[PDB]
Amino acid sequence: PCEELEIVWKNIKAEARALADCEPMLASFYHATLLKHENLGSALSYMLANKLASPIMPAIAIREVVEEAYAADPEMIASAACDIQAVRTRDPAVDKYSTPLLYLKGFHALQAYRIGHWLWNKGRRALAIFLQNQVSVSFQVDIHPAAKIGRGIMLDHATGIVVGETAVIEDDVSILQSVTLGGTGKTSGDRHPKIREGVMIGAGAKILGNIEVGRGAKIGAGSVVLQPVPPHTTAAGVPARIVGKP
Amino acid sequence: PCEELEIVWKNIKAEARALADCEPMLASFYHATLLKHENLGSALSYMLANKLASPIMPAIAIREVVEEAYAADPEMIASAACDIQAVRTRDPAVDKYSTPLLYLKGFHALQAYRIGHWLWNKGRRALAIFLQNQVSVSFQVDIHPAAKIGRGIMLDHATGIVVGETAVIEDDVSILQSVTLGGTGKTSGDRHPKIREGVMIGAGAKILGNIEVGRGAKIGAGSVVLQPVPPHTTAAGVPARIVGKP
Amino acid sequence: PCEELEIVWKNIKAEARALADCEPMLASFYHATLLKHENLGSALSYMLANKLASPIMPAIAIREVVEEAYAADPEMIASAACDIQAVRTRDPAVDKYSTPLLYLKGFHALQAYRIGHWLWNKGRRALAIFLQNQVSVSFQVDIHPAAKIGRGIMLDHATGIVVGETAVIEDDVSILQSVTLGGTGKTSGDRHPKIREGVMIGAGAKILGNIEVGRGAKIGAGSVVLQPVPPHTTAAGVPARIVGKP
Amino acid sequence: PCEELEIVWKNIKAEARALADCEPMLASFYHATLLKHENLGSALSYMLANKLASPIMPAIAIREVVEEAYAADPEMIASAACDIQAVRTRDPAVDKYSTPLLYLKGFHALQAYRIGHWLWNKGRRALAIFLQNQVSVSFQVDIHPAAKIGRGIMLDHATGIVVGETAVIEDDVSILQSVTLGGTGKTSGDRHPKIREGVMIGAGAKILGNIEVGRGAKIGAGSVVLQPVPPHTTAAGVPARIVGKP
Amino acid sequence: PCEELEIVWKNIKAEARALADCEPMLASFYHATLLKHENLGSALSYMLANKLASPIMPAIAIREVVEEAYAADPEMIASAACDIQAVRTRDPAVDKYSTPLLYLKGFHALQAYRIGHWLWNKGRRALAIFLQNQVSVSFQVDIHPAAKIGRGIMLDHATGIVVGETAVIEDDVSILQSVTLGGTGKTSGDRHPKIREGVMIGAGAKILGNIEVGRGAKIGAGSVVLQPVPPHTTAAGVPARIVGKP
Amino acid sequence: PCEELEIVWKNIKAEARALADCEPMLASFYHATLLKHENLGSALSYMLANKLASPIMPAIAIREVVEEAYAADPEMIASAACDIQAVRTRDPAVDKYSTPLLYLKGFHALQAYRIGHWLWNKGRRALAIFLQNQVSVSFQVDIHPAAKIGRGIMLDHATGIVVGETAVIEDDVSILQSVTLGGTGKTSGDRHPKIREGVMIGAGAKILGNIEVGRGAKIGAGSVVLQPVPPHTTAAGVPARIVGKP
Ligand SMILES: CCCCOC(=O)c1cc(O)c(O)c(O)c1
Ligand SMILES: CCCCOC(=O)c1cc(O)c(O)c(O)c1
Ligand SMILES: CCCCOC(=O)c1cc(O)c(O)c(O)c1
Ligand SMILES: CCCCOC(=O)c1cc(O)c(O)c(O)c1
Ligand SMILES: CCCCOC(=O)c1cc(O)c(O)c(O)c1
Ligand SMILES: CCCCOC(=O)c1cc(O)c(O)c(O)c1
Repeated sequence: PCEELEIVWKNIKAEARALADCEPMLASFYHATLLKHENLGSALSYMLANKLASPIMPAIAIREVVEEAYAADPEMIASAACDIQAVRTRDPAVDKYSTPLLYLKGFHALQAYRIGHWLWNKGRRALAIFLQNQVSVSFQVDIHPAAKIGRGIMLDHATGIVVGETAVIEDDVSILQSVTLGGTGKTSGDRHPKIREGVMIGAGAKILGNIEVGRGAKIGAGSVVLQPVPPHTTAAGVPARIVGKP
Repeated sequence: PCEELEIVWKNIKAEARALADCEPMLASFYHATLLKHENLGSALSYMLANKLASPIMPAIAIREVVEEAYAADPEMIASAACDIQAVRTRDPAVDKYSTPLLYLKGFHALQAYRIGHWLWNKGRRALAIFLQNQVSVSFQVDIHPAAKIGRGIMLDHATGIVVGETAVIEDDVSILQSVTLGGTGKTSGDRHPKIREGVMIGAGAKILGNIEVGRGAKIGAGSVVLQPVPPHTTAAGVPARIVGKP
Repeated sequence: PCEELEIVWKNIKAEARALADCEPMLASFYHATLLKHENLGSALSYMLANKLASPIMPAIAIREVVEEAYAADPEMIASAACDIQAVRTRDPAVDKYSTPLLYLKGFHALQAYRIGHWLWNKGRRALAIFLQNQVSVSFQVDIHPAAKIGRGIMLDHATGIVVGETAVIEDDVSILQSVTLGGTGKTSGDRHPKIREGVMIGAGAKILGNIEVGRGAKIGAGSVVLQPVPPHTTAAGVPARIVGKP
Repeated sequence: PCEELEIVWKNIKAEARALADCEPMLASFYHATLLKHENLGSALSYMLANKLASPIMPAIAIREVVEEAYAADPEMIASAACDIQAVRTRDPAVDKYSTPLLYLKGFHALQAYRIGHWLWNKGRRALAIFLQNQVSVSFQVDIHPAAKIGRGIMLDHATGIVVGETAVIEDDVSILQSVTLGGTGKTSGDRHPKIREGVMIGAGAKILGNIEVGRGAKIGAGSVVLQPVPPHTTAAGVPARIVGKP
Repeated sequence: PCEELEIVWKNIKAEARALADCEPMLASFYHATLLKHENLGSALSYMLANKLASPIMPAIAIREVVEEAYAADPEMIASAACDIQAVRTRDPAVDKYSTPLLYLKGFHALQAYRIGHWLWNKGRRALAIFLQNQVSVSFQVDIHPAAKIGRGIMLDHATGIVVGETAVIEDDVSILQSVTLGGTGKTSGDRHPKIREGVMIGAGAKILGNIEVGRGAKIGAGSVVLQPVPPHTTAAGVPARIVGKP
Repeated sequence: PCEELEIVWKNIKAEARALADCEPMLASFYHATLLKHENLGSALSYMLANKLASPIMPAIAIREVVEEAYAADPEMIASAACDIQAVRTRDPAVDKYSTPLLYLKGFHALQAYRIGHWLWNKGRRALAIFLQNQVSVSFQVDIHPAAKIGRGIMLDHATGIVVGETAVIEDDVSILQSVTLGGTGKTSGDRHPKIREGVMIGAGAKILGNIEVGRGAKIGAGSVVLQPVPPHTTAAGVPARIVGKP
């Protein structure tokens, strides 16, 4: 259910032009990050390259990797725009389209994941794994690039999120800080959770194993979910049990 | 119960001079970070600017902003001094006044919050939100700048701390790593906790909603607090219940 | 049960030469990080120096400190090699010896701890504490340098790990994201856990106090362990109780 | 008399692959500068961006500008290849096609001039003048972007070269360190020299005013040329007079 | 004959605002370098700090020093404004007040000299000599900070300019690239030239010893001046002799 | 005739300890550049690595190259100390042993040349040529690494110095800014000057061809020397003729 990419971009530029006027200390930042770019794809590649840069691998090098991915699969940029909207609609602290793009590390991590996922599915595993782990240090989100994640995702606050190799996260999911989608121990093969559409996961929840969390479900903060959660229910506790409906 | 600013500074400088002599590898660091500065405010702005610097906004620009805030509200520097003492008095590993200022990302994150809170209350929201989110990536602490936080606060270890827009933290509070002061929903308006004076919050505790944690209470590690906690009580478990007295 | 250092290194170079051919965008990274170095110690000091570098302390300065430590206690490099193997044998996502060394922040943090532990035991506490806290910001692991940690350790994902001053972690232990090995409150002296050989600690587990976790035990994700756990037992829940055996 | 671009590039990659094997310390440099790039244009934009980067304008931003220029006028890349050959054929110290491209600041400055000249002729004077003056600090060559400069040029050693706004330098010219192509004083309009094809200019020669230096002439080191020099003549002295023929 | 500081600044800001609109690629640069600053002094300190920054001493540290000098002697900022006008009025390529301030290393070197001269006259010689020599590597101009230099000075192109300890340069002087105001020996005491008001010095001129160059004189490019030059005379050649009148 | 290396080092450290006390703004710089190092070799490698660092090749990488050269030929460090003394004795503006080491780009260029010369004579031509050209951009001195240069050399001011492949510079030579020791045109084989012991070369002199400048001779500023200069004479003019004795 996402608004048009080109429409979110225009909104973003309009907000930024206006914001640059009312805060002179950030005008340079708004121009470099948003206003000089012709499209959302180019602003995204610039941002990720600058934020992921290190002595190990410079921004100029990261950018050409991201630009190649976006040139080959421009739907990733459309997913970014859907992710921007997800935050704006769901987070009461965020009114502007430009806010997630500019500032939120969960959003940034989610878009870096898309690049890593594109690389991994092309067999460019080394580069995907390089990026995954540079994202873990820079944005404190560790998503394996083989995980299958949809669009309209919000990674709220985001610090300490861990998502495993064989996880699936469907559209419109909201995930808070310190959520693990992980295994049951020294396990192998299909071993990580399947999070269905519209699920919200509270802070510090651990969802472990190849188990379903059904569509529209709510996972309580600090839960340890070891069995499947039916659609449209609230699961909570250690271990998690059904405590209501959302 | 907080001693004078000029006095902690003199102590800090005394410690640094002596430390520079016994560790030649750190002498340059002690001089740049502390000894060439004429006051704590100057040392704080330098440190925050250096640690928050990135490709997207340099140390030289961040320092200007911090210096402006400290010039307009120098009580923020007095709060920093109380925060240094808090760590020295409560953390048994730390015995020197210079230690929180030099090394501890919780202390730095708390002082960065103060600048953001000053900016936010001046209507300079873009800059406060920029700082909040750079603090999140740099020190792994995500405090909304509209949160109202007192002095004599310890953020022990600090990684993964998240504090919401409408939270309150009174004086002399101690918070550990991975503590969330968050919402219950999908919530709007006044929706985050009220942590009263002298409260201690254990590692990984989630305190959710507009609920009081009474003064002198102890929140257990890994707790999920969903109802108010009376003063001078120990609350623990998922969900939290009264388990005793400090 | 460790493969010899020199064999690990030879395999590392073999993998990297082959990987550099199949991914041109990372060839420079592989040559700088691995292929130009004559031994594992050289590569580790270069990597740690580059990854911990900041405005307050440059790579060139950090490298000198790490090289000194490795010259005085070369067994730290053998511990690194055991740690590489640990990840390779236990993590189904990792097949190559080069992977932990190149990418995993848990591995990097563990090797940085070794340098800090060496400095701390030489009485060079300032420098040990500088490194501890730079590792906290860069890799999001906070290990006090006085903690005693063996070899064959895996810090899986690693973000939010906190280990206290008087903790002990024996050989072949596996620790996940957001694990605290901490105290029970306003405590002093021997106050942190003793983790025995082959223990596995799930995501977000808090182990509090000077309590033992016995040989080969398994701590559940999200547990709050307040009493000792007997060997070869699975403990879980808030608070943790015995739920089975691995 | 220029070898084709694609043949130059193929030779460049061949040399670099071989050189990377025989010097491990530079393998990373060769892969980043040359071997990861699909064509000479890509390598030139990367090199210019990295070498001109500063706090005021990063590599990532400079690269976009250079890539745009090269996309709109790919003949600039063919001029670069002619310039590489010029140095290789004329400089007895240089045997490899890769050498000018990798190391020589005169070559780099010449290619930066081309980008500036392209911007200047598009009316993008601010950006042309930014580049001119960044080239002056980085490579110590100050060429006004309105100067008209051909191909097969060698700027040997290059430091202190100054070329004025209305200068012309035809094909196959060789210029040494500290050469000024300048005016006669407080002047205006067409006021700088016209250097014709195959001219050789010695170290420290000043050529002043809108005067011609004819085809195949030789200007002596330390000369002050104030009148025109006929073709195929050697001019030298202060002021310069005819002393022979090359 | 030098117009007001507040007026040149207002012009500079007017130019920058307009220029930012017609070149989106430089808008960030215009905002960081000029538009976010409240006065010329602030813009100058920022620029000098950014351009002189290096591994050995960061922008944030250099800015403090420059700000202290400008606070103690704000006439240095008025001299900068006269120097901007000098270039605008004398260099036919330059028509905007913002151009010398933004781009011209001769202008920057001259303003860095003023800070060094202030430091030197305060007995802070180490810092003046540090700055002199960082200016030499960054802007390729080497002025001893004890040299006495007036205002309305143009250092045109500027590369390789060298001015000695006991030199004097009065108001309204124009100096080109590779000009040396040096000694004759193996000399001691008062040993460098006295350049009087309105003198013009051509490219590569060497003026050696404690000799006068009289007011309004013109020194020819490539000259070696060893005896005094009377006012309003043109001196040229090796060695220099009187050749006419301006 | 050089003082002992170990004696100059002690002097250097004594000066620096004292200077760090009287200038707090530079204490960090004195500690990082001099006071933390155990010997002159280690301070030199640190300095050259920091000053030559770029996006292209980091300080950490440059340092290991310089350390290897110094470990294999420690006489290079003794030549450095002789060079420090040369400046102190010959330059009236320099009293302290620490001054050349800290600040003078000519001294730095001379020591980088020694590293390049060591590499070139080991057949490591690529790395020697990398360094030569990084020195040309950073210190504005371009010395071919095959040139044979003695000790007790002063490169005064140094900007624009160019020395060719087959040049020789004997002990105790003084060379000023913009001196070229170059060829006669498109020449080959032994083609650059032979500068004998104790020669001083004035600013902007061009000495061209395989010609001798005899011991103790003085070359005038701005001369063009095309024929041999007998020992103990002063040569000057364009072209140079014998004008006296020193
Ligand atoms: C024991 C019940 C714990 C309940 O946790 C939540 O209801 C909860 C709170 C939130 O802020 C969420 O975002 C969430 O998904 C669940
Ligand atoms: C299940 C009983 C709760 C256990 O957690 C604590 O007692 C606790 C609380 C705190 O605020 C701490 O700082 C702590 O170290 C332990
Ligand atoms: C019984 C409630 C939670 C149990 O959690 C686990 O079984 C667990 C423990 C571990 O050490 C793991 O690595 C894991 O993935 C799950
Ligand atoms: C007759 C006085 C100086 C002559 O200088 C040269 O012959 C000269 C000219 C050039 O173009 C060169 O490249 C050179 O090396 C010498
Ligand atoms: C040999 C006659 C001297 C030639 O040099 C100049 O006339 C000259 C002097 C200057 O001060 C200039 O700025 C210039 O462009 C030419
Ligand atoms: C025409 C005579 C020119 C004389 O140039 C010099 O005497 C001279 C001056 C200096 O400062 C030097 O260092 C030098 O070697 C020569």
